[PDB]
Amino acid sequence: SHMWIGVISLFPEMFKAITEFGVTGRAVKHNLLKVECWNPRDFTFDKHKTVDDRPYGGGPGMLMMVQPLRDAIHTAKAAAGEGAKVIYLSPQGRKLDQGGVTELAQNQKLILVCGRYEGIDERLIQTEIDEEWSIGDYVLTGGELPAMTLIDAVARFIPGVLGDGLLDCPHYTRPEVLEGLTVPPVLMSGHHEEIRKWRLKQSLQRTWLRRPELLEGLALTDEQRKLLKEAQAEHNS
Amino acid sequence: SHMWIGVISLFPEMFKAITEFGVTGRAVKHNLLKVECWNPRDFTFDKHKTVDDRPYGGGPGMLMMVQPLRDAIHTAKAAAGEGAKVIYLSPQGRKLDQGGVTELAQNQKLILVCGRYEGIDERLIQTEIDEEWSIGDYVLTGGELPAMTLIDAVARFIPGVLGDGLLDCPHYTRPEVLEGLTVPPVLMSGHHEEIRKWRLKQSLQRTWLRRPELLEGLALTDEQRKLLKEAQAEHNS
Ligand SMILES: COc1ccc(C(=O)n2ncnc2N)cc1
Ligand SMILES: COc1ccc(C(=O)n2ncnc2N)cc1
Repeated sequence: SHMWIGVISLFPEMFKAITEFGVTGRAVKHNLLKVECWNPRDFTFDKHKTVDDRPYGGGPGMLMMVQPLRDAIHTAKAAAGEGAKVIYLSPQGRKLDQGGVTELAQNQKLILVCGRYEGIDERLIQTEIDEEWSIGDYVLTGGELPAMTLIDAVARFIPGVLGDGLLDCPHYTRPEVLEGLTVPPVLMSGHHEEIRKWRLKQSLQRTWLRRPELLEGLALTDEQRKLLKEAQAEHNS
Repeated sequence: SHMWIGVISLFPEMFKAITEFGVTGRAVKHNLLKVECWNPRDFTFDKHKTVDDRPYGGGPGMLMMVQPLRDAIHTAKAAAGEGAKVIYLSPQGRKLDQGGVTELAQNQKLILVCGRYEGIDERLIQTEIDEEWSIGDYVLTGGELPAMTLIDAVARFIPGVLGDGLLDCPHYTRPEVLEGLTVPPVLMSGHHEEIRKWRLKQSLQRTWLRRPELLEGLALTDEQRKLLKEAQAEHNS
């Protein structure tokens, strides 16, 4: 009924974007979702609060310094108590999709470690991280946007937060005519079953035209096979 | 040398997460990146500033109301002047990867439209949007985190913002021994060519073990073929 997410980040104020606004902001205010951040800079001891360090072997960039990051992670783990899964966000991780969101959402506690600079020491991944997850095959400046993405996606599964393999159907609202384009008459018919079938058929058609590989992974129902065949025949004029 | 990004969002304060922090915050402060937000709520005229509307055909949710959203988009387009590409973020869009980031980054101006609720009227996509892009196959509560993700990814290509198909290699920094785990000696050798080859070989090995489909899409160099063959022979003990 409740999810707790610990976050380790050099920029914890970024997480206001999900804790103060919208559906996820409401979830936090209503105690359905709790997001708690620890900043490695607070675990430094030198006068200039150093949180990066030079990579062995040379190279352009810097890495996160091990001692402050490690101490922040340990503090988060102590706060979480038993049973928290520790996740490092990176492009080398398991690719996130909705199946994986649904899996992650089964956890009552997560700790999310956000890398900065060129990333974190490999031995910390070995000794502190349970799983690595990627939000997609593109490179970002840090792990915070992937962590927020993951939080937002799992939050949708917490009961009370909100009020099947296919792409969504098109949606229409007022006015009935917009730049000469009319709303499909079936949607104004009030025929609930025709509307259901139209929506399903559109989703099948859109998945086939835009993401046909997604169909290969589905066991279509008899009704879905029929509506898809119909959509494909109509497309073939 | 400069990128301008117009944003249409009901929660423009979320974009502080990228405009006030880190590498992207520095890019904004130094005028390399400009992010400008318009909020549909500011284009409403009724007393309670309504920005949602009921979907034709029924259904659980709401859609963004057309008139305020449309007016916000028109205002952003007027601000952009000629040549801005207008992007709607959604799971029905083209899947973002680094090739697509590099393509988007060729644009001097982008306008990013962030959906909320169940999304936006299909006729607005037809009449106002140039391209739809997805950051991945998972469902979020709105388009803002995908828009920020996209901004962060393209920002890395603006000259001055920062100081090949494979996953990254492991990275190490101090201490030389951490929980009994030592830094690989090659990285402490100072032999720049051995270090280069070790890194490349690790990237090839990691891509093969974690994401083998990514290799099928590459024309490996002779050196890469060799190091991959070596890594695969060592794995086969
Ligand atoms: C410097 O630390 C990091 C930089 C980038 C990413 C990143 O890009 N991720 N993470 C998950 N999925 C993606 N794409 C992660 C960490
Ligand atoms: C209600 O409006 C929206 C809800 C979700 C998304 C979304 O999830 N996106 N967008 C790009 N890539 C992904 N995954 C977009 C709009």
